Amino acid sequence: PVFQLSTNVSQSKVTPELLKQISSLVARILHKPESYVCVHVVADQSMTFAGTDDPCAVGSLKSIGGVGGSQNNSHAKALFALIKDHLEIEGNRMYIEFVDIGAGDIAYNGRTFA
Amino acid sequence: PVFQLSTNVSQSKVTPELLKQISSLVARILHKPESYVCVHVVADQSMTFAGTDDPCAVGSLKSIGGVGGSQNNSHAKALFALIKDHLEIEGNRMYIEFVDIGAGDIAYNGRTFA
Amino acid sequence: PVFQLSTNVSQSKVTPELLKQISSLVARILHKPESYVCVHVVADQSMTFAGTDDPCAVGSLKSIGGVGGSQNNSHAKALFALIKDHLEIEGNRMYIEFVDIGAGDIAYNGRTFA
Repeated sequence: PVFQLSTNVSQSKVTPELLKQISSLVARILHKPESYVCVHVVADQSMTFAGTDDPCAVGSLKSIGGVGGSQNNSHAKALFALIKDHLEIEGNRMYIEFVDIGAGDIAYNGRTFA
Repeated sequence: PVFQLSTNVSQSKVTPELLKQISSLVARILHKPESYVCVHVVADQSMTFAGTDDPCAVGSLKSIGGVGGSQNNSHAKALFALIKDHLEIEGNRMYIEFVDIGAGDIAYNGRTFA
Repeated sequence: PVFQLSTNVSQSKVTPELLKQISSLVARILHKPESYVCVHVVADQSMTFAGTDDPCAVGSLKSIGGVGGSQNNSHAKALFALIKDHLEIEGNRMYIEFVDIGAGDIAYNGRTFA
């Protein structure tokens, strides 16, 4: 399970503790061990949303399962909640994409999972 | 609708006006309100194309619909045209990926669209 | 064929020769001309794996075909091998995603391939 986020806010707000809290939350919402969670947050990007350069973000959560349907709604609410409290990005200027990956299409330690 | 572009050219060329013109163009070619368009351009990356570090770019346009078939051809011509005039990237060293997203697989303001 | 890699290791290790060796290897493992290969490596990112900020990486290989099934296993072994020798990332802290792209969904030089 991989969570990636791009934002135009300052790298000052992207603390190593934020990455930890994201990691923990992703493990919880996907019901997978945190030992497999990878988090990547990218700051101070050149980004617009709705034509303006005000604070915004685009992210994605990629997983083998756990990313289909109304579960994505509940999971979104939590991720949006965490990202705003820490990065102060309004919900109406952020997207998070949910991407289901096949076991044969992701390699860990040199081999696919299936 | 999200447009993302990575390039090895200097951040000097990535002006806030470029991002605006991209935003406008993406809204037009997808026939969606610009209020939902997010643009992300990343510059001065470590990239090769055809084995060389000359100017190049890889991008993607992700959307709920509007990204299938020969429409992608017309849309490509316009995006390639804009990116070259501003970033001076030859067409034969750029890729743009078109990615259809399901409504249940992208969250905005804390909830999916379906 | 596009190979992208994000890592928290220093940009010092991402030499222009590394990008060349990656390019060469991607051409070989996908059996496609290196003239179409694009490589993008991003360094010194804010990333955690398993909750820690030790060296880690996430990448993806996107291609029209050549990315399905047990072939992904053999290809992974080679990519993991190259990335570690040069970037010193342990296999158990790296993911590589394999993504099949439709010919109508990627544009080169202003037009899709189909």
